[PDB]
Amino acid sequence: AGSIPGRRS
Amino acid sequence: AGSIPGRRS
Amino acid sequence: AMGSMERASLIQKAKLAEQAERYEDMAAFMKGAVEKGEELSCEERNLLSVAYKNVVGGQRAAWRVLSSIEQKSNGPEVREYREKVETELQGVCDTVLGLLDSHLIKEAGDAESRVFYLKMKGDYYRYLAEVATGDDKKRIIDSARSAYQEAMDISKKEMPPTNPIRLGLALNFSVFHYEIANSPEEAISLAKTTFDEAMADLHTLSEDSYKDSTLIMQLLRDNLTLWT
Amino acid sequence: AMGSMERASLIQKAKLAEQAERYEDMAAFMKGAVEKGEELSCEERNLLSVAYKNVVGGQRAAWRVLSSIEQKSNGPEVREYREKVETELQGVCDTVLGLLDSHLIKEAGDAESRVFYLKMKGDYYRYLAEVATGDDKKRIIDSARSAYQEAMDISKKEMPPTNPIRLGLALNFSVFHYEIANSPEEAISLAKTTFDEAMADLHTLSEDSYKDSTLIMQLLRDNLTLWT
Ligand SMILES: *Cc1ccc(S(=O)(=O)N2CCC[C@@H]2C)cc1
Ligand SMILES: *Cc1ccc(S(=O)(=O)N2CCC[C@@H]2C)cc1
Ligand SMILES: [Cl-]
Ligand SMILES: [Cl-]
Ligand SMILES: [Mg+2]
Ligand SMILES: [Mg+2]
Repeated sequence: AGSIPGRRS
Repeated sequence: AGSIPGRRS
Repeated sequence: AMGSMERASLIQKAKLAEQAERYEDMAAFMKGAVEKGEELSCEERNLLSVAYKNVVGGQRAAWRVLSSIEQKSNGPEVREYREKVETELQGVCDTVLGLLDSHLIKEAGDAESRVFYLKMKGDYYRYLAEVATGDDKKRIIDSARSAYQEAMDISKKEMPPTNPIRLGLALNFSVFHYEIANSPEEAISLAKTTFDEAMADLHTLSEDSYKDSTLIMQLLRDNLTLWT
Repeated sequence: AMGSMERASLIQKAKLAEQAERYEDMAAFMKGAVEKGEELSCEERNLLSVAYKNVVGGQRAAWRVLSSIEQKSNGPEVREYREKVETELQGVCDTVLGLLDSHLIKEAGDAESRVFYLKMKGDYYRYLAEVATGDDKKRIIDSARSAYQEAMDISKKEMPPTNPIRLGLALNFSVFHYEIANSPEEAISLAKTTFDEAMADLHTLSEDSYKDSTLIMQLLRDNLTLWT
């Protein structure tokens, strides 16, 4: 399960 | 120019 | 440690450290900027969160490697080194939590800032819960839950269902339910309701806002696909 | 810092740190192991080199990002932060050089160990030369050259032309000629002669030794393709 990344990739 | 890596990949 | 450097110089150096992939430095610059005592702008809040998420993310990945080796082994070295990484991780989480408590949350009045900081508070207690086993593991889980719940209550009152902070909060709270709280049905229900309510509000968005909201909705869908 | 930990525990923890991609910890464990004062086995020498090459490699990548930003800009912040990363990089190189000088090289009598440590000495002076601009940049370049040359002289007398240490030494010395010493023709000549002499000795090798030697010969070829 993935949580949110901090930046648009 | 690449130098040597430390481990076989 | 950063008390003699100007706030604006700390912010500029945090941006350079991100570019150089020096996330420990980035976190130290942003800690110094928070400790100047002024509120953070939206971009500065993102710099603070990116820095610490990268530092703790690397610690978590290392802790998981070591914990797996330790579980397979069951001398003292693997446990000792897992404990060392664990203590370092806990220290970083305690540092971030301390910044939020002194005094970012109490000064955050707008919904966008208050929800962002309470989401961070939930996330860093969740990372503490991932390694907890002692007399306070239940209490750490409740602290994460309480922070996420307050953030959810404000977000549902004050932000549209496509707002990226609202979406990322819901994503991370659903991960908390699935991975920490042993509540997979609550995780699935939250992810589905969040996705559906965002879908119904996409028509209101510009092209750039659409791209941001649909990116997070895809993460919700990816989890639902893994969980169902 | 590691004086109270057993040598064998430092070695075991360096191996765990590599698995966890904790290269700063790995380097500190291997520094502690060297400082026990005993000679290093082949595998321990590789642990020491892997740890520091990863630490300095990340510093070099960050220094290059910052140096590029600084050159494009030409306030004090980009230069100040490039200088901070540069000083940290120099400190790591000085630490490794100090371990080699106190006392790994002087105790290394077998060709495999002595060549390996002198190659390391050339490499860490080369990393110092990459950032040098002052009164001693010429002197740092000569120190790298001298270490690589002594290693080359021993390797040509004592090791077959397919030996992986001999090949990696020649590869890195050729990079020194091309990138540091402004001697691209010497770099190309060394890479070509090394490749050709290894090719002619491949018939003597087992399958596993063949794989190791041909892997490095491909790196020599990749550089020759970039340089010609
Ligand atoms: C928790 C959180 C953090 C950042 C964002 S964002 O800045 O709007 N962003 C970054 C990548 C995904 C999303 C679009 C949202 C929530
Ligand atoms: C300088 C150097 C370092 C390591 C080696 S190796 O251990 O024999 N190895 C690792 C990858 C390439 C090569 C096969 C050789 C030279
Ligand atoms: Cl306020
Ligand atoms: Cl000896
Ligand atoms: Mg513990
Ligand atoms: Mg300098």
